[PDB]
Amino acid sequence: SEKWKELGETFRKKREERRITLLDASLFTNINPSKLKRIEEGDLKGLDAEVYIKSYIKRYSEFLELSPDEMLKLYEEGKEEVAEEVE
Amino acid sequence: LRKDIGIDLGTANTLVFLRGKGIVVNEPSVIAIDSTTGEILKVGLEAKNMIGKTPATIKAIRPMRDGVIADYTVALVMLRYFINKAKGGMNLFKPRVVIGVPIGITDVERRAILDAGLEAGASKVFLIEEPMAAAIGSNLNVEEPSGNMVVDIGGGTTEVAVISLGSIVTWESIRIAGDEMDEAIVQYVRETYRVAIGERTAERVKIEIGNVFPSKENDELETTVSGIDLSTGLPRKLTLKGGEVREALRSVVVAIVESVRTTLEKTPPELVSDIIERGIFLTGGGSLLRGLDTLLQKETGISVIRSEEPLTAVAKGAGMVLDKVNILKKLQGAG
Repeated sequence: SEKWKELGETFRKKREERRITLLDASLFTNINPSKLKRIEEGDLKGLDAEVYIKSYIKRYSEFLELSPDEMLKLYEEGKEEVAEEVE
Repeated sequence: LRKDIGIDLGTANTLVFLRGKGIVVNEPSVIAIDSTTGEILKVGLEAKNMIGKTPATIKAIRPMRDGVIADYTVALVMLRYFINKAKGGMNLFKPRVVIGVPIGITDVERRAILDAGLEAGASKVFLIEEPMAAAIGSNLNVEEPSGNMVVDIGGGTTEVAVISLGSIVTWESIRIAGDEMDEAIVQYVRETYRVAIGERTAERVKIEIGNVFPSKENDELETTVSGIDLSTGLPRKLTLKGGEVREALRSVVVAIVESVRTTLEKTPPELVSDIIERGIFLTGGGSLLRGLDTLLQKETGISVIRSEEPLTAVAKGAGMVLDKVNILKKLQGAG
């Protein structure tokens, strides 16, 4: 959750470090600027099935200079961060 | 009745999912009978074992020849074995059983498995095509109207299915998938060195250094295996490099690719757009070839997702499904 926010924050920050618009990004990874936006503001709750959310993350990260693993790791801390927050 | 189980009958290992527990069974799909009487001796792992100790006093029977059931009496017996190891022993109720079937299957082949299961001990049995079970086991929403594409490569058959609205809309099944991989390794070894290796070794070579994509990394994977020199009858020992092996494996896999590509083409465009966005879900024990994901991508242009649990997905689905009444009430029944 907070870790998701920091997730999308790294994505946003790393994309902008280049002449890359959301819409350019979506053309190179067949994502949808809509979905990428959400990812960047850290809002993943119902974006899609978990299996597919973890694949956008992989794909985005591979498209930017990012470490896919350090990014999925965050996504997963993020999940346990809502988990722990339940009961 | 009391416990609910999903079975993924495979031509390699059978997996049994128990609800409330998990995969409670992963044992090889083999019965060992004595080479003389025809006395069914052991089933499962107990049979993989004594087949390696005493192969000369035993006939090994693998009930699922290709995709479906050949030796129905042997099946019956195997079936009865797994439902029982899964049941628990301390359990004494007939369980509810959902078994995974291949997509292209005649009702006759269907009637059979339903019966077998019922005899094997199930109080009630359902069927479900292996891919729908997989999709359900990974938590894709198959009820949703967005296209999904699963590619289940087993050992017997590679299946390519488009799911949309709790249903399959397009599919392809072909008989090349992992045993044809092992097979290519054996042949390669035979024809380049004059050495004979066999099933279990083929399978381990495939695991340690198999690949279908070039790269400094894959080319320096090595392994050593032992076989018999076909010229001297003597035991040799080779060291195989991931890079000699790739040539052979690619040939085999080209045909799985073609199957995926051939599917996308006859897919309804609206769903293709969803699949190009989400990716192809690559699952199954057959699928664990280094670079297979990468090769599929390069060759169809859609991204490829690997299941986090490639071996247990169908079973978990076959069990997951006994809650999903809306998808349940659609499955063929007996009991």
